[PDB]
Amino acid sequence: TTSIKHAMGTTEIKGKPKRVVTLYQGATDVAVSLGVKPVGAVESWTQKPKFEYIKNDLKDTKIVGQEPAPNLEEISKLKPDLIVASKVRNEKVYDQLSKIAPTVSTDTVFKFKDTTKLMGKALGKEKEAEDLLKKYDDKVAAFQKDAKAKYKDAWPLKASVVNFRADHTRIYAGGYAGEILNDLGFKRNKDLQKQVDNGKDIIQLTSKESIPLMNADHIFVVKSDPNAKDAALVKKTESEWTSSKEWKNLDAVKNNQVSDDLDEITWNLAGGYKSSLKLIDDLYEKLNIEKQ
Ligand SMILES: N[C@@H](CNC(=O)C[C@@](O)(CC(=O)NCCNC(=O)CCC(=O)C(=O)O)C(=O)O)C(=O)O
Ligand SMILES: [Fe+3]
Repeated sequence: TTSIKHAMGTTEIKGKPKRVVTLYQGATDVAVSLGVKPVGAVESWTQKPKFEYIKNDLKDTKIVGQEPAPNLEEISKLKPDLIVASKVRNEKVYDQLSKIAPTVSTDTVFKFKDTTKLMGKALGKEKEAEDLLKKYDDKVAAFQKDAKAKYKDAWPLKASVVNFRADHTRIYAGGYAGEILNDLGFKRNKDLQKQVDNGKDIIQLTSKESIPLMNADHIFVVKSDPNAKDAALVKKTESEWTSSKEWKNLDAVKNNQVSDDLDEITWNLAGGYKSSLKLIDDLYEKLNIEKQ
């Protein structure tokens, strides 16, 4: 018996759970990373039903529905002994989830270190979770060293992560990639940092007049809108926004310091442990930083 304090209250787990259902992408990733193949998982946001990078670790994992509204009947049918939920997706059905199986919840879906710690405790894989996080911390420390070596007096760089969607544009100031960049020592322009300090993670922008909020020494562009009915609309948004005088006046744009066509799965959708290491690898490549 283990008692866990989490985002939605306290949960008693009897035993070492062996049948876990993961209700957000990162939880699925973390379960696999901890050596526990979920019996059930929400479908992937793209490459449905299972992201290519992980699907061979999810063979026989049953799909329990879409992350915004998983199918409680399908979860029930799996006879899970642990459900991993989030307040952001599942707050309103948390009691219903708890009637099926002990359910633990993080606040959101993208804080993969919190997911890893919580799931480590819930699964009796605390030592495994610690080793995963040590590996990430090591990679972060090495990146900071290599970045300082390349950029010298210009380190730290300011970064922004700009996401073109079908009908608006976002800045992932925090969120999955924004928090990782923060770990890596990248900073934000003062106005963007003020948004973060005010508790904003993901900023939705509706006007090209807001483009200056994106200003940075380097800009990472992600084309992603999983639930758009028309994939072409993301490209239309990118075309319109990147064609504006505002975009052309950004520091990174002027200096040819924009990384375009980044993999949305690595940069946002997967949400998990494995992608964190991959994102850091991407940065060595896109920034031409010697792993020295
Ligand atoms: N967007 C759509 C489709 N999903 C995505 O594209 C991925 C993601 O949901 C991942 C994420 O990390 N969301 C942040 C969760 N925390 C919140 O505060 C709610 C924000 C939220 O999910 C939203 O406002 O869209 C994303 O939006 O990046 C949705 O959600 O069905
Ligand atoms: Fe979303």
